Amino acid sequence: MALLRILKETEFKKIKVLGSGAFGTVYKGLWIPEGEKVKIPVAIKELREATSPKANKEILDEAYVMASVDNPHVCRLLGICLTSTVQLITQLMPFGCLLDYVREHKDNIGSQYLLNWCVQIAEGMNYLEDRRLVHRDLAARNVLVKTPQHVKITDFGLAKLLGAEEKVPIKWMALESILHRIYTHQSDVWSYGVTVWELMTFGSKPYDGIPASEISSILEKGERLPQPPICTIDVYMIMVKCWMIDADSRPKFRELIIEFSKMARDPQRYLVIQGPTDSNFYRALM
Amino acid sequence: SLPSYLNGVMPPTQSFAPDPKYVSSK
Repeated sequence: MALLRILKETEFKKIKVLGSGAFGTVYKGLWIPEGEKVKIPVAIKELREATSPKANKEILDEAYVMASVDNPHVCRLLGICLTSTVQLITQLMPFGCLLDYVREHKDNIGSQYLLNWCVQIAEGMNYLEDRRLVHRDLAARNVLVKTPQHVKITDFGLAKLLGAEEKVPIKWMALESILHRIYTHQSDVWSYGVTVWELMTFGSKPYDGIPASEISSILEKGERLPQPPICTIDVYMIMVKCWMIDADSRPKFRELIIEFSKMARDPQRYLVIQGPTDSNFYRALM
Repeated sequence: SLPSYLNGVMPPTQSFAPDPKYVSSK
């Protein structure tokens, strides 16, 4: 793990589209590092024209930071490539996002795999906080699976690399972020909060049915995501505290890490469930 | 200490008012 590697528009190969989003489309590809006769499997994301347009020197900077994230639970930017469009290169993640994944195994996932992912995700965010970096878009759909036992937060820096100039994940945003577009490690803890809920409810859509536009209000009124079925009061409670109105009263990642680590140490005492290696995303990468 | 949901149907939300921690004052 080192700094940012700049590629030439002929050092990688787009093999096949895996799926386009709103920030751009992604392909399965190979990396032919000029020099060595080695070819490593990556993932190429070709962003779309940005409204604001940050010159090739600034874009180039944010990319370094994204390239400097060194932690087992936070995808790092391997290589960038500027041409008439920008393309980001990163190590490909076999199983896809942790969201589709938990939905696709709602009866195969045990108390231990959840608690663990919780701890790992905390771990990662705690790192991003140590480096005075705010994610702004944590969410189960942004946690990729390397293996059912190792997950990592992704997309760090991609959002802000285009939409911090003046859509929005309202249901993952903390009150302040919604009302004033305020983002901090404490606002992330809010999101962490939802992310844990998505997991505990095997991929249920949060505030499902309620329009986004209505969220700020119900939120101010004292409304929160419900206690998931499999959650004892102990677990839910922590999910709730990440949704306090006063950011400063929300648990700190280092605290979270410690909590879930403890529970992970007696899973069946905090999560009650009745009682994998696959995902249709994996079927597309084979 | 689980949720006694009437047929697992887990409701859109859960309220915490009046506790002022989750209830903003306008």
